[PDB]
Amino acid sequence: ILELEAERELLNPPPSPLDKKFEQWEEQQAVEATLAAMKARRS
Amino acid sequence: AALDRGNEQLAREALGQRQSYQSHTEALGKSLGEQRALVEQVRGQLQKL
Amino acid sequence: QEAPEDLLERLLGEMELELIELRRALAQTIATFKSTERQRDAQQLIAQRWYEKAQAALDRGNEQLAREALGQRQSYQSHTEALGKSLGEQRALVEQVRGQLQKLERKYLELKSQKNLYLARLKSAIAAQKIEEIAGNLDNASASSLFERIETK
Amino acid sequence: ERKYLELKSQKNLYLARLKSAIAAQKIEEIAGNLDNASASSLFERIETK
Amino acid sequence: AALDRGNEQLAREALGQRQSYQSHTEALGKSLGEQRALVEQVRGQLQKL
Repeated sequence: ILELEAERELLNPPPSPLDKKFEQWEEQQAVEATLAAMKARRS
Repeated sequence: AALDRGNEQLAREALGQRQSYQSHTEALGKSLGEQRALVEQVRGQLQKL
Repeated sequence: QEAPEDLLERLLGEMELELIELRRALAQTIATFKSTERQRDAQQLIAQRWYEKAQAALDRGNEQLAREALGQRQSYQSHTEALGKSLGEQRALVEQVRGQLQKLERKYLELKSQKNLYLARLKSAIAAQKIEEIAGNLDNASASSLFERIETK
Repeated sequence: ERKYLELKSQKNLYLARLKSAIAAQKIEEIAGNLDNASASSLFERIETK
Repeated sequence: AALDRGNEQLAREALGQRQSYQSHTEALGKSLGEQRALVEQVRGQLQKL
């Protein structure tokens, strides 16, 4: 199983943590920024 | 309605849940706009022909 | 000699075979790497349990039981440290080789682009003279073979 | 018993590295055959043709 | 957007990441401009012929 599983990962290059951070942080910006309007507009 | 009554915790989860489709939404919206020119382009191809 | 232009496909066809062969080979490397990672985890756990058995051992002022366990425990620790160093070592090599292929992969595809281009230019040139050689055969200065011959006839 | 199993682990590792290296030159030897400096066998020959 | 909010560290990595393609970009852009004359040149070759 380990033999097969790793091979699939090779053919599916996982993204770098930078995009993970950017996506995660941008999600933090997105969630808060999207929420920022909510807490302000729907105050 | 989630954040009403000062219960933002419920709203927090929903909006985070909501964008899950938004990410999908934007991907499609761009794609559909793309296809319009091609279908537009080909129509004149036949019409001219 | 065989037309080297034909070999381009055979050579690159020969080229492609090794990439996957490397591809499978590299994955085999990682599978071993993970296996060792798991194996270390078990050994530290039994030491962790021995640590937990030793943890409760000295309670109630019964250190004699704890004495044996901890001496027993390190038996795996000695093994533990040996593996931990080894696994850290292998990471750079697997890291190193990946860039080796990754860099190579770009090169092959990048290289492959020019192949057809010269082939295209080659087909352009080959006929470029074939078309014109007959033109000189009808250039009409007796450098041609028929036109003046026809004229003389 | 520990020694044999412990020894056996490294076997494939060198084999793996061996397979890495064997192709490492096989891939590149042809690269020099197309390095395009007349060190290659065809590219400049094609260019001259 | 990276350097916004005074978070330049994120921007630092991206731009360094970005040029990786720029180096590739410039290489291609020069190459494509080169090919245009040749395809242009050959067309007149046939057209004249």
